[PDB]
Amino acid sequence: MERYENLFAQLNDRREGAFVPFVTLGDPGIEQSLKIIDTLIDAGADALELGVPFSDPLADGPTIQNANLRAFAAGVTPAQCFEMLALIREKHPTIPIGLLMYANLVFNNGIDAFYARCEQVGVDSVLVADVPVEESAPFRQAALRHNIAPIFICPPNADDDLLRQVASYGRGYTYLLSRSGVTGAENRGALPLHHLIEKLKEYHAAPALQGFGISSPEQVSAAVRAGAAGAISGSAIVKIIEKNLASPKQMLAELRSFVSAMKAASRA
Amino acid sequence: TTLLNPYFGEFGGMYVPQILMPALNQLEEAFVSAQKDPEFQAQFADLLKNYAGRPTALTKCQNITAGTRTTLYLKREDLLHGGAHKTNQVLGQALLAKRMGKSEIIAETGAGQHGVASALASALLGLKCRIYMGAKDVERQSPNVFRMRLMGAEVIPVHSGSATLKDACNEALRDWSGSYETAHYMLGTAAGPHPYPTIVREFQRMIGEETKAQILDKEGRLPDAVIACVGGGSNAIGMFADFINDTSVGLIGVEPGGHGIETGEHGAPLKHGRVGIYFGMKAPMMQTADGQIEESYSISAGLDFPSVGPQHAYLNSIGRADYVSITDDEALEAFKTLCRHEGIIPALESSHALAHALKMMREQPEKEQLLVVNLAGRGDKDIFTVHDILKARGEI
Ligand SMILES: Cc1ncc(COP(=O)(O)O)c(/C=N/[C@@H](CO)C(=O)O)c1O
Ligand SMILES: O=P(O)(O)OCCNS(=O)(=O)c1ccc(OC(F)(F)F)cc1
Ligand SMILES: [Cl-]
Ligand SMILES: [Cl-]
Ligand SMILES: [Cl-]
Ligand SMILES: [Cl-]
Ligand SMILES: [Cs+]
Ligand SMILES: [Cs+]
Repeated sequence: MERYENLFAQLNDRREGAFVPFVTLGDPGIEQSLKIIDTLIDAGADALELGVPFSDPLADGPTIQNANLRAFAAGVTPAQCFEMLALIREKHPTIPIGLLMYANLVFNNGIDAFYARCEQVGVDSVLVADVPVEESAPFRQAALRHNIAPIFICPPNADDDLLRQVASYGRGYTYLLSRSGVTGAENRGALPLHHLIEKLKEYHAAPALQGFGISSPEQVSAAVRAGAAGAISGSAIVKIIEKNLASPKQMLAELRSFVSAMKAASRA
Repeated sequence: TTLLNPYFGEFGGMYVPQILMPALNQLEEAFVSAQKDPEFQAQFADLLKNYAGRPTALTKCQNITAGTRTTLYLKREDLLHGGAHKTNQVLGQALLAKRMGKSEIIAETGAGQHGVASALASALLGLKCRIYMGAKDVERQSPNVFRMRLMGAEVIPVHSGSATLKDACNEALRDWSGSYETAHYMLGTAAGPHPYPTIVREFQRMIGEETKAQILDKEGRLPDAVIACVGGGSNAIGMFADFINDTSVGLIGVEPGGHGIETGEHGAPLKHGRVGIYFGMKAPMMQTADGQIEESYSISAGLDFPSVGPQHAYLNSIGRADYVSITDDEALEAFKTLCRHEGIIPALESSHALAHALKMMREQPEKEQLLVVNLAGRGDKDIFTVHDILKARGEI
């Protein structure tokens, strides 16, 4: 988790928010994915959120459903994803790497073994999308034993008890969920989250990253202005992949300009 | 925090995205409240009796057991409005939706029976109903899809993943995660996150309750065993529940063995799968070595849920209930046998349960045993499938 602490300290010093893209590992192939991720970093990504392809991504809208399918079509397996992660970490020493997991992939070969492998490859955080704080204990325990930050969701309708729990148990960052629903750029959050951001700070929660529906520079700026430490964007990024499957060159070009613009917007 | 234990031993829980936890909590509270409310109970009883046609017959099958010491009764959920047990709990869940002020229904379906049940309950009770169904299932269940649409429901084909039931399950939860303030998710089996395994059980338990009173009246004693097929577990738990404390009564659940357990082409995760975490629960799963969720295969469309209710996994663990499998060919024989010997066309799903009872009888024909098979559905829907098999075998 210490990569996050160092990132946030450095960004604070530069009066900047974090811009954090999401992609599915191995979409649309392993090699292409590796190039995609290096492009995100080169263009100014502060951290990464990386999805492991899963058969049943039930917190994901169609854009990311399709990313999973494309990775499956390329034959991408969790083992291959661990190899990709080791290489990503080997290339980039300081960038925080968070995984977006579903419970079954974590549970599959043993929860402890999952997190141990994560530690071995240099992952910094794990968010398990279908595990609520209520069910989190064995995951968060295994994470911490292996120096992995457990990422908790703070939903827009959090009560005070949830805030305190997420504040106590979370590390790395707190995921500030924009809205109800599933991932997707075609739906923007409605509710101002200023109050939740304040309450998390009061309880010494890990710094907040707003995620879901973030597709524009103004939303990145808005997140920072509201007091969040930064913003995560997935579907908007994956759409550029989807749009440009037939042109890897144009894909990287468009990813670069998009990530460059979104990162620029994180400057307070 | 919840009012009730979300787990049955090691199995169950509430493995949904955080955003859905208030929905589950609200549902649990409304259920706990409804169960103490005589008005709710009266309205439920009214619908069950006067609309769905409860109580259902308990039929003694004399011809099929002739020459053995088996006595066999069938619990006739096939006679329920809709032609399967699925109708019972959709009426209760629709009342709960109304209790909570929800005006819209989301349901998943595979074979289409739960979709049809959701649609009819929604029509009767004035709820707007949308049903998710894997595109491959939509394609092969045209009749059920049309029935749903005749009853005013929206049927939404799901093209993601494997385009089958698990994919429809995902889509339903995705919708609910963004619509829970106005919509209730009417889950169609005794599985998924708490409180669904508990609610579905309690809204199906009249099957076993009636069976108990009916068998006592007819035979003067409890059954030696009650036998039910296990897709996700609703009809089985519905039959079992009232007998769980009657430890002399065997509880036997029958998973589909498909082409044979050894072929891997089956739908028997309780006995032959691997515990995983999916669709809101920790339960035995059909899954790859990599932890990707797999489909359940069976000749019978309705035994396609690729996991199993957590209460079944628990009852198995403690040895209170025993679970077995029946293959396609076994089920098909049982289907043919009931048609010819009793003039009842059984659902191919429940034909699995019947097949195991016939096995218990045939294997030990001098054993004195009183058995109840839960005939959870009628088989009108299956005659095209059966026709086509028999034709390919040159039986016709
Ligand atoms: C006639 C019949 N008998 C048994 C079962 C098995 O269901 P439980 O184990 O009793 O919950 C089903 C299931 N059908 C589901 C899934 O395809 C559905 O309709 O959507 C069924 O249609
Ligand atoms: O920009 P969008 O709308 O695609 O959203 C980004 C999604 N990528 S992610 O890994 O942050 C992410 C985070 C949480 C998710 O589900 C959960 F909230 F239930 F936990 C799913 C994906
Ligand atoms: Cl905001
Ligand atoms: Cl903290
Ligand atoms: Cl009765
Ligand atoms: Cl026996
Ligand atoms: Cs007999
Ligand atoms: Cs099954």
